[PDB]
Amino acid sequence: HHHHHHGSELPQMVQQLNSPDQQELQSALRKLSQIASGGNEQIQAVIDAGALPALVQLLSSPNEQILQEALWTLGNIASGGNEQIQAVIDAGALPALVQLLSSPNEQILQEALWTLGNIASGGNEQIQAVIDAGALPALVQLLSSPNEQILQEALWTLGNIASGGNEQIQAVIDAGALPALVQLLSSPNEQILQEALWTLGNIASGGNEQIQAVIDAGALPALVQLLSSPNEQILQEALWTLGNIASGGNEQKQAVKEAGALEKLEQLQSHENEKIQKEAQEALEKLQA
Ligand SMILES: [Ca+2]
Ligand SMILES: [Ca+2]
Ligand SMILES: [Ca+2]
Ligand SMILES: [Ca+2]
Repeated sequence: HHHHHHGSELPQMVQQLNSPDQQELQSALRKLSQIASGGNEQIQAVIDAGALPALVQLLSSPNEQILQEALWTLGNIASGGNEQIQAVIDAGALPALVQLLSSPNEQILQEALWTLGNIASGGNEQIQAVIDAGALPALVQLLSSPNEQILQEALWTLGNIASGGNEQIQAVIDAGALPALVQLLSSPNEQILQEALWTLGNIASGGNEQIQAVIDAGALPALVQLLSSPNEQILQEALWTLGNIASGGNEQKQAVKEAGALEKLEQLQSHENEKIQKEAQEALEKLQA
């Protein structure tokens, strides 16, 4: 695409977000979307022309075509810099997004989850905003969803929250994530297993309190069993997750040994796949530190 020195064209587009001509409205919405799918400089032009408050307000539209595109514009803006994410938060996006997590329209629901995930990919300030807006309860509930597509989205958003500081991880734990995540570890669906492990491993990246909650919820037997998975990605993920657990205190280390991990970690050091050899030796190092 093409360079454009954004002048009064943008502000006029933002104003047409109010147009009673839904054709003119949609047209402007699409152009704002396209611009926000560019780099940070383009994203910044959209923010600086005042688009955010009107986009956020469109999240209460009863017109799904408008709503879905505004959500998409917001999600793109939130895929930029932390200060861009923070502009979306300041404009009031979070409560409207959290509301949408109860939508029975799976397209809107996915898009809200996606937008939330992008906001939660920012710094700990952005993550804390998501927690404070009350997103956790809905996210945790979606862990029991029979909808694999919604489930993966929810898992990615929770995983993002769980990659923050220890208190942010602890909020995820306090909202009850762990039992549903532990149960996912018995899924026959390896794609789900991979996604659940990404999220659980982040939780296990916390401090000893957070690690002990993982052990308390029953994670270890399921993890240890996945060290025999024939899928090598899963095998990698479970090593990574166990290593994180292993890096805690003596109490945490002892739990890992009691669950039988030590012997498995040792054999996997010789695995054919180098990525596994490396994850295994690094998990063993953590345990044995
Ligand atoms: Ca409608
Ligand atoms: Ca539906
Ligand atoms: Ca299904
Ligand atoms: Ca399977």
